[PDB]
Amino acid sequence: SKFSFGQATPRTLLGIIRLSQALAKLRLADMVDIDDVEEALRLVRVSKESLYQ
Amino acid sequence: VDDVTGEKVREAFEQFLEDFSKVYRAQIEFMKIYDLNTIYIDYQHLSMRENGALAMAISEQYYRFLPFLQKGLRRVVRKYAPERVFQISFFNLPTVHRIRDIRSEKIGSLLSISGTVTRTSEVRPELYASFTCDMCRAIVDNVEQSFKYTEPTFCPNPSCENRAFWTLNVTRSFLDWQKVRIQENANEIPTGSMPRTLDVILRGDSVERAKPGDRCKFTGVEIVVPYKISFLACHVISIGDEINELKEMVKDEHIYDKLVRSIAPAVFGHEAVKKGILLQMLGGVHKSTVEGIKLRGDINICVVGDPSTSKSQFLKYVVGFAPRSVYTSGKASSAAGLTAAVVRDEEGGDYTIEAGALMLADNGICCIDEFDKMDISDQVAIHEAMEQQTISIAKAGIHATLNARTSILAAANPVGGRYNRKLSLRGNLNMTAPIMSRFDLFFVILDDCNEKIDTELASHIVDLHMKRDEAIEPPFSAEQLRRYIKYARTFKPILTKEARSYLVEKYKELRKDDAQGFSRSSYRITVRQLESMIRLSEAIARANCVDEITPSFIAEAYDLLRQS
Amino acid sequence: TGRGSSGVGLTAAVTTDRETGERRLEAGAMVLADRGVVCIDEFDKMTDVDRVAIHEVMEQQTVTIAKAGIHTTLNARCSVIAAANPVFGQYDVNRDPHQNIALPDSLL
Amino acid sequence: ELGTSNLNLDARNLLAYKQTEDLYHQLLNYPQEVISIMDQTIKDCMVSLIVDLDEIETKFYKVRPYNVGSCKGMRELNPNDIDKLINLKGLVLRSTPVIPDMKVAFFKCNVCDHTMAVEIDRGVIQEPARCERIDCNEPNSMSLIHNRCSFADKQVIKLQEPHSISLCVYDELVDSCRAGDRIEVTGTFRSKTYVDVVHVKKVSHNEVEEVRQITDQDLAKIREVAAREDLYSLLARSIAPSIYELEDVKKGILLQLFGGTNKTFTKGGRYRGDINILLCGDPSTSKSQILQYVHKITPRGVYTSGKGSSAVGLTAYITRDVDTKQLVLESGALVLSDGGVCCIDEFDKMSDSTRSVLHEVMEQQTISIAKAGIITTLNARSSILASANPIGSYNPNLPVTENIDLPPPLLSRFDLVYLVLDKVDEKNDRELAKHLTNLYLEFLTMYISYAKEHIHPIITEAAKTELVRAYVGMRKTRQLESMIRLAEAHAKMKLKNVVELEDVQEAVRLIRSAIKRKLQEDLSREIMNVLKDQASDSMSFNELIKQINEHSQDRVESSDIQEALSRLQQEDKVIVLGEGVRRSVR
Amino acid sequence: LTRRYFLYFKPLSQNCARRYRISSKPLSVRQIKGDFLGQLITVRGIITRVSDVKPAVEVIAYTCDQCGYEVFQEVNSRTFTPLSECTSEECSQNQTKGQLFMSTRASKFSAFQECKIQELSQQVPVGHIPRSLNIHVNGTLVRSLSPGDIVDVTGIFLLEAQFVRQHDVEERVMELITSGDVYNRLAKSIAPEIYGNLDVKKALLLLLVGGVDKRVGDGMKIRGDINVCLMGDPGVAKSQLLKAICKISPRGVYTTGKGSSGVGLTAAVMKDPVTDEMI
Repeated sequence: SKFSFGQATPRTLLGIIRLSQALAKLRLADMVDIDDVEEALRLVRVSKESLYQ
Repeated sequence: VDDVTGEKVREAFEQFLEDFSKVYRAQIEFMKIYDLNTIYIDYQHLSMRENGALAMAISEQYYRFLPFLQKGLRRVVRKYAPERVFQISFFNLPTVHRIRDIRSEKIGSLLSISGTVTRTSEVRPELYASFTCDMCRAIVDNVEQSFKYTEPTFCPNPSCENRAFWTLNVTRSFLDWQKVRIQENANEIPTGSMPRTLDVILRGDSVERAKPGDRCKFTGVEIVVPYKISFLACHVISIGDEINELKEMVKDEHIYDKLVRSIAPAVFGHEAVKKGILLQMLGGVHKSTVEGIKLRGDINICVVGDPSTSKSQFLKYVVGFAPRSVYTSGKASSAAGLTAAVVRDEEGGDYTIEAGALMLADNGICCIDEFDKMDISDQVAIHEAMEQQTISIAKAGIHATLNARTSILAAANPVGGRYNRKLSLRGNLNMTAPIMSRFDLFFVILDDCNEKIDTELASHIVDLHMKRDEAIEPPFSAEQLRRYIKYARTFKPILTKEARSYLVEKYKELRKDDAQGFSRSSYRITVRQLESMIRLSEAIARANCVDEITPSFIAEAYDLLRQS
Repeated sequence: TGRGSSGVGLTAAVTTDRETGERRLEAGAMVLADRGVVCIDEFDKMTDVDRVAIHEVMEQQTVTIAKAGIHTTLNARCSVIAAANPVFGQYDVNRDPHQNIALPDSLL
Repeated sequence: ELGTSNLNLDARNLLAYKQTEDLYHQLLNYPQEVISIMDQTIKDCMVSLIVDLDEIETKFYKVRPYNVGSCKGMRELNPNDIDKLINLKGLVLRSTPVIPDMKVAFFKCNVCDHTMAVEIDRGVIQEPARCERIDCNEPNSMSLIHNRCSFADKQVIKLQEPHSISLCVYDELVDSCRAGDRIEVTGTFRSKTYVDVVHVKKVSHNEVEEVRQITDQDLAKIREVAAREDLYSLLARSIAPSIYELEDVKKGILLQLFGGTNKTFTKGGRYRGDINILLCGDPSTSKSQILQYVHKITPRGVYTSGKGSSAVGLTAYITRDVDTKQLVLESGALVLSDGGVCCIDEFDKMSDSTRSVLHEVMEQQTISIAKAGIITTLNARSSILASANPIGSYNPNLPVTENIDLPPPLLSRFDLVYLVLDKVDEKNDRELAKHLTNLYLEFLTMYISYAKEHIHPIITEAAKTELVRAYVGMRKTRQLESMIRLAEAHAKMKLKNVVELEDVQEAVRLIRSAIKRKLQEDLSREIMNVLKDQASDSMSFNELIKQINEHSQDRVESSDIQEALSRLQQEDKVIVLGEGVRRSVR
Repeated sequence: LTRRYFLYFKPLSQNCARRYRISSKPLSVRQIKGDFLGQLITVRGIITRVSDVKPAVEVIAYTCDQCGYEVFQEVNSRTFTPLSECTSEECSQNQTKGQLFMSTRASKFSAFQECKIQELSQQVPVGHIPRSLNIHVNGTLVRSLSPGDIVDVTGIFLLEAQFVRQHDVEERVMELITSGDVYNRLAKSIAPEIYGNLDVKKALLLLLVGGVDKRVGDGMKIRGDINVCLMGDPGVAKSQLLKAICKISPRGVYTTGKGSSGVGLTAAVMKDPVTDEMI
């Protein structure tokens, strides 16, 4: 619709995986927890949430 | 070593020209009034003296013996006759050499080069030129012309500070010079090789006799250009059990029925299209007049219908079988792309006109695939080329017109692809009326589901898909068909009075169908369809090899026109 | 004048030599005045090369030149006074105030 | 007796001989001296055989050694290998015109009628300032004439060995080597570096390797793996294990690189087993992956892309060489890839002027250039692999022939199309994400090269009946020509020499699974209406939108309206214009 | 003339320099001082311009048919002249001075290659630009220099290279960790001269940290990188965040839209002013 833009791609899923790996790398951990994916999805949704303002 | 041999060969050449009254003395006596001095000497007529040894010694040292030959010619015309330029041309060599057999062992010798002209240049004034010095009023007249044309080695007054440099003049001196492009012929190209082209220079009055887009044969001298190996021509010409098979093939009665199924053995069905393609190849008389103008004596064939048919297969056959056949894709063409393209200021020199697809392969079939996706400019150029037989090119100040006689094989498609029966040919073909005209025959092909011939067509398609089957086997090969086409081409038949008296009633019978029409009728009938059936009459007379046509063979052409 | 500079602009002119050392430089107009003011009339006739140069020396006040032998930068803390004219020749209040300047938004 | 002065010598025979092992180890480092003394010894042993002498006393004979071992091209040619014999195997791409070289020099004087002939001494001409002192003295009166000088043939030839080496041929070997052939060549490596050819091999009981060498145990493994039933899917799974199934698409690219059968006539006919494929549908899937993977499989192919490859870049062209200051006939991308595949992405964004050359290579497989300097038809034997995108951004409410924005007869001439649409749902994309994270949790080319060069399958008449009916289902000739090449490629894999009846069944399933109105109708309907009610005058954009949302129902959004309108007009299903002005189609 | 081998050198490391208690220090091209022309130097830097391998002669061999004594002359400069006059030991005591010819086989050549070393990004001073320097290599080292890398070149300075190679702190990382909320502190620490936008610059923090490059080990490599767009209206600062990211991160290069950008994003060709070749 009117406020829409693009669609979900597998490269965005790979970028979400890469951002979760970067968040786990910033915490200096050997494993990826549940806290990184929920931060990355919040990041990619608030990256487009400013259009409603 | 040739300084004492040149006077002896000059004496031998003038003895050859003096002792024969050969036709050379009357040729000089004829040109005495016109003073052109562009003589023609046959090499076959020169090959009999000194048991051919005079011809073999001149034949390798031609550039080293050429001023002695022109001095001997000058002395014999100075003694037999009272602004002086000379041109000696040699012709009719017994061996025809290709462009791929040129080596460096024939540098400076004479050679016969045959091929096709690709491009032509403008005529230019060549120098051949007084030189002034900037220190005094000295002048010179002994000029060199090939190379080193700026530095003469002598002055009449040796008292000078610099004896080397001089200054040229454009006042006291200068004729036509041309540079054309010759290329390898299509029948003698090696397998996988490229048709290598070369530039040939030409002087004297041998210029503007070579038409662009024709097979030509030159005779000249191999001269190197800084290096590159160019050529200099002096003569121009527009060239381009067997009878036991031909006399056996003209005495039977079922030849035409095998000819209509042997002109395209790879196509199943479509006898009318094969009839028009077979009668397209050979035409009739073009000079049938008393006024003095040539007429359109050729056959124009255009194929239309739904896509995915076998109508392009004929297109792929003509070009693989007819030697005088040029094929174009239509979309990869233009007005200059089809007739004559021009280069625009490339490599330092001026403009050069390259020959396109049109005016090539005269009295042959030019086949254009996808005729309706072309532009308006090339289609009105085709209409200008069909309205008059000659074609005119006006570019860069020069105007040049030339003779052209080609038959158009136009493959077209509708605006929607599928051919609908409910309307005329004009609204479905989508092209204007003057370019729709001057077309002798239209072939409409419609397809549907008719299993009895469809299963045979699909079986022929799958039986063709194997290594060289006999499923597309004709009753006789193309080996006698090529000489039969040539023998029927040189026939020139003459129509009769009974055929004309039946033809006027047949034209009245064909025009009677226009009355209460719009059922079994789709186009108008005027003088053009009458001209089409008149041109098909001599084509069927040539195909049946009869000198005087009977109206029964024109009845099949009437039925062919009724079938369309 | 804003148009007519022999070099590449009013900074970093032509570099050539004929003596023993085959390298020589040249100073422009903006590199001479280091604390004063410079005035450019006919701003719309000034080309893009000097526009890229004043895009860089506006709020940074330094000019960097990457030559074959010279790879240094220098201070350009000066103040510019530009005078321009429209491309239409005349201007009134009823016309829009953005397209009449005929300059980019970065220069505004 | 026939006059052939050339002698072809095999060096391997000099290698295995008991007495000449010291000669083979002497000619590899110094060929220029041994060829010059071999010319004297061959004439001496020939006159010893004679003891016809009136012509062999002045005749010269040479030796062309070619039987030497292989080398690693120009990469192994180190500077210790200068002036040594070397052999290169490859293909030539460009043949320059013949240049002349001076053998003797002519010297014409301006005075005293004395001409002087001198010879070349390996590159330098001794110009005499003196003027033959028995005759009169002159300090600088001397000229040079080019037309009386004797010349020899020379030619520089471009060779693709990937590197491009400039080799140079001389007299009696000119016009024997030209672009288009697999040529073994041998000569002396010189120094910019070049190779001075002593022999060429235009043709090919020996162990000269032709194809990629296989053994008997590998052939037994190929025969044992070719007898299984699931090989038809095994290969389609082993061609790309990093991505998903794509059965029809992977099976098509597998049999596309299998090729088929290329049969010809003696003089005027040729046919190649080939399929030109096109891909269209939903984006962001493995398309580019494939477009790269195949470039990593074939040994010949170019990655041409969008508007960056025009008509001067696709086919051959002419330019200027900076290394020799001459004209260079540079090879084009369609003739650089003569054999193998060629990958094109963004087919819809490509121009219409360069579509005419691919219109000939669809089934004609030829390039016919008729321009300034060149009138040449040439081979275009490669197969295209093109990835395209639809109009907009997929729409199942629109037909397939209008959604991808292309002409229909050129697409009818396409051998294979591929609907690679996603149509996202459950249980298919979950496995997709699981397989992409499963690697985040922690023989084929030999068989293909053996099958492509060892099997020539024939299409018998026994598979006639099932083909006719497979054609009429699409008819209720390009499809028939595509399916016979598809059936012979089905016969190409699984080691078969005769085609079978079951093999076309799957082929057709292939082309039936590879391809699997209200709006515009109402649209036109209304257009017609407002035309009628306009006394045929134009329908307005506004009134259009108005009645079209007005009759409300199926919700025609003015944007959608704009789109379909655009479609019909562009379809010339409509003819209209203006900014905020709408005109009814005519 | 009979040199079968090629002689090269390599310096000592710092580990052998601290042991037994300089000669091999990592030198900049701004740290050359002029007076180091003739010392062995180890320079660190990126390589942008490389040339093709070409055979350069060292000694020219001339052969004669009159005497047989082949002579050899030694060249040192870029150019030379042909010695057409015979300087043999037999033609000095003779009236005849017969022609000499050259041999491309007995002459000793060398695989010569020129390269342009550039100054490192964080080693250049404030405001200065990374100027270049020329390195002339010969012999077997000719294929050890592939462009697009960081190298340490040890050689004499006329640059004739001899050997090439390629690639307190714990308290500084533990005091940054122990303060608590490491991610938000490192987010709000970079670029504090702007207002807010912790999310955009938080993703810029994840952008410059990069991520993990994944290799399947079967001939397929995927990206382990992020690419961030900043689409905005004017009024908020955009070049400041970009400049702070390029100033904090190493090897950050500021680009532009128009200008020489068409040749500033690809490799073009030009004529060298020091020699007759295209680079």
